[PDB]
Amino acid sequence: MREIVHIQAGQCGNQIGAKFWEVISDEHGIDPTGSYHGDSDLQLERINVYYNEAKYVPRAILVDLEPGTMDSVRSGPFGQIFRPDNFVFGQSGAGNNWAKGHYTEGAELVDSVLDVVRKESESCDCLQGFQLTHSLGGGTGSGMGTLLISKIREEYPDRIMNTFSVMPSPKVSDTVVEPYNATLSVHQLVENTDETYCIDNEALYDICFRTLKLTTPTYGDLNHLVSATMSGVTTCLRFPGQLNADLRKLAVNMVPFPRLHFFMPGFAPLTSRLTVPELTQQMFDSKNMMAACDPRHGRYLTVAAIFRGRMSMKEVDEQMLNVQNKNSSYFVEWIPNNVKTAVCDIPPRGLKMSATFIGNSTAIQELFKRISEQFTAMFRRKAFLHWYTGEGMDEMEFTEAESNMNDLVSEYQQYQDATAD
Amino acid sequence: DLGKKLLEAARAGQDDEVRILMANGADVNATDASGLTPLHLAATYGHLEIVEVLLKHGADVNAIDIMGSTPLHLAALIGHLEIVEVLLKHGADVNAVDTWGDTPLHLAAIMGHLEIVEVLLKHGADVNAQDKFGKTAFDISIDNGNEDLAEILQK
Amino acid sequence: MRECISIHVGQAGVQIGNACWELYCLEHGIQPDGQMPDSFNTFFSETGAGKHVPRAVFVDLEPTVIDEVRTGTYRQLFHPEQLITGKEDAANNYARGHYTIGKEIIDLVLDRIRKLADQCTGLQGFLVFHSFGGGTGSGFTSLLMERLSVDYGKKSKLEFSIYPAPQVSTAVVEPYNSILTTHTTLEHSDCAFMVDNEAIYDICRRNLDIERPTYTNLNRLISQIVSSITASLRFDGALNVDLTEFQTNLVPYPRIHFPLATYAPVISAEKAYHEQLSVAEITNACFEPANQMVKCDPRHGKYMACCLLYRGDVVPKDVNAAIATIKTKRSIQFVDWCPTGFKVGINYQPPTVVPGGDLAKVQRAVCMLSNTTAIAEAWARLDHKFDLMYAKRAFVHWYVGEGMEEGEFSEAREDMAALEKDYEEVGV
Ligand SMILES: Nc1nc2c(ncn2[C@@H]2O[C@H](COP(=O)(O)OP(=O)(O)OP(=O)(O)O)[C@@H](O)[C@H]2O)c(=O)[nH]1
Ligand SMILES: Nc1nc2c(ncn2[C@@H]2O[C@H](COP(=O)(O)OP(=O)(O)O)[C@@H](O)[C@H]2O)c(=O)[nH]1
Ligand SMILES: [Mg+2]
Repeated sequence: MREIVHIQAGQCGNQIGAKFWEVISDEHGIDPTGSYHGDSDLQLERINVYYNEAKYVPRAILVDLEPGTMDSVRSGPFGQIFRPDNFVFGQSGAGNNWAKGHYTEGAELVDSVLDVVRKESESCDCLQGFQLTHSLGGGTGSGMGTLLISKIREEYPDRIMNTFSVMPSPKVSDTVVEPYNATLSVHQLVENTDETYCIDNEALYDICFRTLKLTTPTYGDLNHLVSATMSGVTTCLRFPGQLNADLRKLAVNMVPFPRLHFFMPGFAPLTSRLTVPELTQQMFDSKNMMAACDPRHGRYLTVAAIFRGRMSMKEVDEQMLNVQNKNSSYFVEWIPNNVKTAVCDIPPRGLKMSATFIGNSTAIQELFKRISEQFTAMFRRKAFLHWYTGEGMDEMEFTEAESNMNDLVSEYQQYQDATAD
Repeated sequence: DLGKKLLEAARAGQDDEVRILMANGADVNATDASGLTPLHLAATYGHLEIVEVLLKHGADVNAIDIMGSTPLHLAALIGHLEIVEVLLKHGADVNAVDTWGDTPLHLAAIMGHLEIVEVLLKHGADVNAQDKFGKTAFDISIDNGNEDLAEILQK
Repeated sequence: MRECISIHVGQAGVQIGNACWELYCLEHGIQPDGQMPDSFNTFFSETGAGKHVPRAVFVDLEPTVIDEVRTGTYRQLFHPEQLITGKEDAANNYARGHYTIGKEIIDLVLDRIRKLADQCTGLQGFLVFHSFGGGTGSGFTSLLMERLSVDYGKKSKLEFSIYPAPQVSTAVVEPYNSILTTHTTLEHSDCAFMVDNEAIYDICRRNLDIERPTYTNLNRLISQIVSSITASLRFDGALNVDLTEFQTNLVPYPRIHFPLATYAPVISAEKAYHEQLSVAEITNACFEPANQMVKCDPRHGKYMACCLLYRGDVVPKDVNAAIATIKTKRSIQFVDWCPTGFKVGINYQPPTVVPGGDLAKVQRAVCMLSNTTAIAEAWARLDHKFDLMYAKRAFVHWYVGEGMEEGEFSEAREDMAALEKDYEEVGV
């Protein structure tokens, strides 16, 4: 289990993807030309996980139906680090239409993308699997991203499929077709991914506005929270360790039921562009969650907590046992020892102390119900269905997508009310 | 049939075709198979100038389709603020109730159209109106954790 | 000779193996390259050039742990072909270890074991080191044990098995792996020494004053106990002279083959001038729960066998007097069908401590091996965690998708339920 192949699709996928590469490159001492200029041996030990050694080159494929995003990424600080042949771009975008992404424009580009994936996978010694960054609210990332997921799963069934999926909110974009796009996508994520990090624009906006007191949050403000989260949740894959060291061991510890693989990430401290008990309480606080759900409204099936920086392990162990013993009623009693803790010595950029939380909580049903209520409000009035049905799609796909997401909500509620007895 | 052509021109935002069709006797209150009128379609698709033209020439501002949707429900659902305002200026029933028990306030609340919610409340939207599941717009805001909306709904 | 082959499976098995061979080398005067300026021939072959090579195999489904053996202090001790690695591990999944990943290296492992077995004139059998919790330690061990039973029908197989503790666990599914491996290995193992990581952790904290024990700390303590158990095999002892005699002395019936190990004295290396404990004192320490390798309460259970393995400056008459005192203690009850007695082994060499270790050198030490019904409490704890998850079928999909049928969970659990009844029937 060594190489991960990263795919970034659509505007959001590429923007959060570019930030992910900038952040982990600085952590691993890789400069914008691929040269290593760090001063720690731990930085290079597991560099093969995300980088090909040419000089280090990201094992990243950049996809979009809109060419403008090629230039945007290339113009960025680490833009020239990516392999030029790994940029697979179309001419006519998807216009926020899932059907254009999944069936028409996206279907025409998908084979050129799979050719590049194949080339990157055949060069891997022991391919762990795939990491996809995308939004669910648009057309490319959602429609073409889920098409790519389906085609990769059929060609690489033995590999782990992991996504960083950004959920739409009226607070950030407010284009009323986003609930359709997102519902049609969750349908695909439930069946074809092993693990999904739910990055909710509702939560990112609320953190920026209410906690960080940013009057008008930008995508840069939201993406600062996303990049800190992506760095945090991939620490165990990128540095030596014994807990959740690869995608499969992470899945086996975090996923008790195959469809309930949507994680609520959290991070402390929250900052705009700290002791061990503070890190521990903030990590578990609703205000620090990247999914707009209150964990105290459900129960934790499983949890992974990653602490970063120089700190007392006996203090981390005491504070972690304290939260479970104090708040016993929020962790399912029928999954014994369901909270696992890691500590990485290397801290993130600009901080001495940090903590990342990955929860598989039944409270994530609040996110799915919010999307479902918006989907249903729109679908009941059949608003703009023609835009989808005229792009190689059927109306029954809407009813099946609605039904699959409400069954997902029902499954979470089943385990929230379950008792050991 | 000019009725079908007017319905399509109102939906497509074809201002000059709406004008020519009306000049040839097109029924301003024509209905499609589901009971939607040119005003419902212009309101749904955000065509403010066509909304105004239809209302100046006898369009029923409170017409209902088969599901009980009025143009105001659809402008509130889609989030067309200026259209909501024109419709209310022309006598739109702020508390019209569709077949799901929804009022324009419920739809603007669900979709997070906060400015529209404020206008509807200013024009007398019923905070006690319950949908078929017993939920008011305030219940929707509490149940979905929308704190900005819950504050707005409480003024 | 009367050779014994040691097999180390998965991270825990390999790392404990490293600590054991390190200690054996020091006990026998062997250097890390196999040279020395014999009784230990049971455990080491001798090449034409005077090199003493462990009769040992190390196997892991990923290379990280075995790569450290290949580049560390003992890089030249082992036969390089007896350090075997795959690329992709079992992901804490018994099914991957036993079925989908393990089946890719099993033939190589058996062919490499055969090469060691062909250098033996009178192979006694195998000592197998592994965790219960890991995918490899659980699944690959059970696959290997099944294959060794077919390929070496008359050879004894002894296990050193690491029982999981939440303080150092890396997987939620370790109770599943534990029960699955216990079910599938039970018929193929003649005697198994369980080591509860929580018991070892507590000893390190309470006796060695180590606030946060590492695997290196736990493993050097475990190796001291393993050495006490295997010393008879390596020093031509009068008790437990061969693998068959472990079964005769400790296992009255094939299934209840889990003896409890208790070891004393464990003293911190910072206490270099501690007053030495007598034979009576260290023997009394064998009935104190704090010194047990498995957390359980022998005072509530019944004994089916008991053997005392002494090391160092130990006079037989002092052992006999200490045993007579022990025999007049209300808390030691033997089953009515076994001779109510204690077998004795004495090895006169001073107990050895490793440079880099946490233990003080002592003049005399003892390891008691007792087959007590109290160890059933360790099975009951594992079975309870298994039942909580299995009732909701939590994590079962990971196993069914890796070459295992769902029916194997309930078959393994009912065999554990039959094991709990076996203990309850032997002593009440
Ligand atoms: N005492 C001790 N326990 C260990 C050691 N390494 C791991 N463990 C324990 O073994 C269990 C985990 O199994 P491992 O041996 O690491 O796993 P594995 O056999 O390599 O299997 P996979 O990695 O799943 O392929 C847990 O209960 C750990 O606490 C060690 O060196 N010493
Ligand atoms: N957090 C975040 N959300 C974004 C970003 N760019 C777009 N989005 C969201 O993504 C959705 C629109 O999809 P987008 O990626 O632009 O369309 P695509 O190019 O067709 O995949 C909406 O929910 C936007 O709010 C970004 O940089 N960060
Ligand atoms: Mg391992």
